[PDB]
Amino acid sequence: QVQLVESGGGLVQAGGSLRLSCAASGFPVYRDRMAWYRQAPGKEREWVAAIYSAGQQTRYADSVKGRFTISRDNAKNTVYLQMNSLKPEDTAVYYCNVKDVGHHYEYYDYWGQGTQVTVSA
Amino acid sequence: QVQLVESGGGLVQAGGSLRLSCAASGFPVYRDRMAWYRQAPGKEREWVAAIYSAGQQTRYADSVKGRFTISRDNAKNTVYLQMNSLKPEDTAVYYCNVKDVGHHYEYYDYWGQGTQVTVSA
Amino acid sequence: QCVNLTTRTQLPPAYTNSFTRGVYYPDKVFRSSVLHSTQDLFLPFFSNVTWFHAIHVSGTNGTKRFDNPVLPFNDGVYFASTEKSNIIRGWIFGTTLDSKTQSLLIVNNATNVVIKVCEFQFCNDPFLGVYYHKNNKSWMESEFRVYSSANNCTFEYVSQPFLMDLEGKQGNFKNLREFVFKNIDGYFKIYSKHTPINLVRDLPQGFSALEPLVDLPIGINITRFQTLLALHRSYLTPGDSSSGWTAGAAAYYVGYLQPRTFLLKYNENGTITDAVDCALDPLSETKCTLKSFTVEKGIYQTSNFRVQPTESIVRFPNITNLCPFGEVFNATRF
Amino acid sequence: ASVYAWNRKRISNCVADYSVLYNSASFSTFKCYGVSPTKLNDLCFTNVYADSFVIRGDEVRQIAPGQTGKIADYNYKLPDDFTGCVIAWNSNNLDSKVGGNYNYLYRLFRKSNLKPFERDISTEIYQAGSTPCNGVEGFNCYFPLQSYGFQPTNGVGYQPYRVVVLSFELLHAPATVCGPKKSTNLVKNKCVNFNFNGLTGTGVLTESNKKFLPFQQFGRDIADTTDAVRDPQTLEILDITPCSFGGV
Ligand SMILES: *[C@@H]1O[C@H](CO)[C@@H](O[C@@H]2O[C@H](CO)[C@@H](O)[C@H](O)[C@H]2NC(C)=O)[C@H](O)[C@H]1NC(C)=O
Ligand SMILES: *[C@@H]1O[C@H](CO)[C@@H](O[C@@H]2O[C@H](CO)[C@@H](O)[C@H](O)[C@H]2NC(C)=O)[C@H](O)[C@H]1NC(C)=O
Ligand SMILES: *[C@@H]1O[C@H](CO)[C@@H](O[C@@H]2O[C@H](CO)[C@@H](O)[C@H](O)[C@H]2NC(C)=O)[C@H](O)[C@H]1NC(C)=O
Ligand SMILES: *[C@@H]1O[C@H](CO)[C@@H](O)[C@H](O)[C@H]1NC(C)=O
Ligand SMILES: *[C@@H]1O[C@H](CO)[C@@H](O)[C@H](O)[C@H]1NC(C)=O
Ligand SMILES: *[C@@H]1O[C@H](CO)[C@@H](O)[C@H](O)[C@H]1NC(C)=O
Ligand SMILES: *[C@@H]1O[C@H](CO)[C@@H](O)[C@H](O)[C@H]1NC(C)=O
Repeated sequence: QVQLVESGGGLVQAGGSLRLSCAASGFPVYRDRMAWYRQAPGKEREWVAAIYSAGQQTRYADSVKGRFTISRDNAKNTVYLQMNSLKPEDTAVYYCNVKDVGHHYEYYDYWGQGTQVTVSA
Repeated sequence: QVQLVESGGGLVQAGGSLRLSCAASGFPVYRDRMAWYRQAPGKEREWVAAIYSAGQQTRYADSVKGRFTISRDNAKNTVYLQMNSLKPEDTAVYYCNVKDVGHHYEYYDYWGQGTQVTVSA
Repeated sequence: QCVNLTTRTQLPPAYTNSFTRGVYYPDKVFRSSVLHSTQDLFLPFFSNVTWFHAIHVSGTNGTKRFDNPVLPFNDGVYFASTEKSNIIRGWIFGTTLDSKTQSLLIVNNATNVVIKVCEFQFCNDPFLGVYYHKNNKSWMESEFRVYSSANNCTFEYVSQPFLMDLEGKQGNFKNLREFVFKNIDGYFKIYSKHTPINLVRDLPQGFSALEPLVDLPIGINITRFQTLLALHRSYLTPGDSSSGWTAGAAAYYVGYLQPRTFLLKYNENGTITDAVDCALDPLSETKCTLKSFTVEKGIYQTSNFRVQPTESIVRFPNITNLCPFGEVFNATRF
Repeated sequence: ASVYAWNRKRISNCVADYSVLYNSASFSTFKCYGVSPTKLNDLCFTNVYADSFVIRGDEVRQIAPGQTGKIADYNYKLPDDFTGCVIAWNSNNLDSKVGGNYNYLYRLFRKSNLKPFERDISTEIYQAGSTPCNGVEGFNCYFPLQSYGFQPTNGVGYQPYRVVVLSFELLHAPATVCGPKKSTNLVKNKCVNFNFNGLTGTGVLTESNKKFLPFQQFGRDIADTTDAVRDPQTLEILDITPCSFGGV
């Protein structure tokens, strides 16, 4: 089967370095696309970051360039997300997302539990 | 928060009448299921009474049919439990109980403190 | 709720000539000054249709003609009512005539023509009865004994509002309403025509095409039907509801359609002024072959005559050879 | 009504506008399976079953073919080959009341998986153990109906969502519900492509001195060639002529 677990997050002072680890078991991370989504109450669903093994390697939003970094490790089958130079508006829940295809043409957007990140200024 | 209180009970003579009141604040009593249990000293737990907002209006134990009634009031948010023709088997602790479902398919039962009823012949 | 009316008399059915009535527009298409030949369901020309009456003959033990029998739908019905007081008030269509199967119900409540598609619980004597309140001359619905309840409605239609008179009138017939009901490709099609007439008896010899009225895309199965009449109860007929009632003088004719080929003439206005039934007689065969209403003097080959086979006979020689089944079946030891 | 008593409506013989629903963007989920979402406006359906109910947020994804869960298995079963669409929208700002909204209830357990489009009229108590409950609760006896904790301060995953499932069924019956039709301003005295009531062609449209009957739509001359047609929205009878052509 497919198991996804998130580690990291919490409450931090602005300007520090934070680590988020999305570990996947049952399948290597090396696939089409691993996405990272940031959700706060009061707004619709919006895509934040993505990493691809084909075509363009990484894609980020225009207002997040130079701020959020992503990487992957096939040796231990994990995705790393590094947060640097945080702003207080980043307090929200983070999810690592993958897409899978079913036998009857269905498509599943597998998410994880998510991690709560709070920035204090 | 959510808090429930049971009022009534005590020491009473045989053949009298009793009227217990279950008052719950933080959530309406008009819900899936409202439960009432009896606990005897050194005896096992057993279902006694239940009221539902769908299907059957009320459900009672087989040993208390015909001499025992229960009603609810959503305006003042209180459940009245009226009983007549007291029997020695009624000397026990009454519990008012609710059940709720979580976000992760987890079910939590809020149990009441209960009230002691003693019958003297 | 359903009440079985009694005191009905048994009379053998009556038959009358349909002449050249029963021509409706076969499509939406406008045609001008042409002769169009089309094959479709029709009433044959000069065919005998069945007759039903609505009358109360006076006298002791007098005959009271009040005919509401159940008749099969077949594959299309022509209903021609000659009326003076609007006795027919709708139709019912179905197969089992119960809540087990869906049914069609058209009723005129003197305000609108309402069509309902429901599993109605049809009575064994469905009808309508309106009590005549002579004290203040008030008209109001009193009894509908057509369905006990409406369950799982599927289609509802309402016509334009109107006001139809219900009190019985005297004099000769003046209203002639012709209707054609067809069930093709899941469509229930109703064509209608209203005509004032100046006659005392029988049906007029004039030719009048029937304009389309409504089409219903329901895709249900219909096998039988029954007409519906509105009766009146008054002090002049003492008794209970089963006997204390009267019916105004009216009549109607029922015929059945079938696949026939017709040649229709469209004038410049697009009105079908004349029609010819191809299979009626050899002269009509000639007219259809020539695609013309006027035939010139001479000889014309119309069709081909061939005697159909009567029976099938299979003849085979005597049975001489069989597989050696006695070795296998009728054996002593295995 | 309750989700286990989802309100079912039969829809036939009308114009169903899905452009406004698609472009409203007020629905969190709009997922049509078995049909092309852009083609609902261009296709007709025999009957529509509208199943309206209220669930919580995380149960929305269970309304899909091949899904497993409480709602899909015990409340509302969808076939693996389901042909229809699901529209789910949040109603937190509309279904928020002091103390929480517990009016809606959902079936928690059932003896067996529900058949597709099956309505339950029996409220039998789930039998967990060997001793049947028989309408009496106790040990190995849990009520199959459970409340919703629609608290105002709860997360979006637990927030109430109103879900309407429109199932498009076609049988050996004519199509009744139809999508909206686009009407374009007519042009005269020009060799143009025309499409009247699905009858397509090319020609030149001009005024006609002919007189249609009130119910007639279009007329064809001999040899089965349409020579006139009544433009709707003006009810104007127009003659039609083939575009001018010849040899060189
Ligand atoms: C069906 O028609 C019959 C007319 O005789 C009525 O009900 C019948 O009544 C007889 C005699 O009482 C009994 O055999 C049954 O009650 C009915 N017959 C059958 C075969 O069931 C009545 O007019 C109609 N029934 C209803 C329910 O309206
Ligand atoms: C209810 O009807 C309205 C009328 O058009 C629909 O339109 C929206 O209504 C809400 C208020 O209910 C407004 O806030 C929106 O601005 C309206 N427009 C859009 C595009 O959403 C509405 O969609 C219908 N349904 C609901 C659930 O309100
Ligand atoms: C079609 O709907 C529109 C509603 O805007 C109407 O069209 C008008 O029809 C009248 C004749 O009934 C014309 O005089 C107008 O020029 C049309 N356009 C307008 C008013 O903008 C009308 O309700 C419908 N058309 C028909 C023929 O019934
Ligand atoms: C109509 O009925 C009469 C008597 O039953 C019969 O003689 C006549 O031929 C019938 N009509 C036709 C067209 O046969
Ligand atoms: C006529 O009399 C009847 C008596 O039953 C009454 O019900 C009805 O309302 C009266 N009509 C009018 C218009 O008053
Ligand atoms: C209509 O509903 C009734 C129950 O009221 C039942 O016959 C069945 O569910 C439906 N009939 C059909 C779909 O033919
Ligand atoms: C047919 O049309 C012509 C001209 O349009 C008209 O003179 C004639 O009266 C019409 N015939 C009718 C209305 O029966």
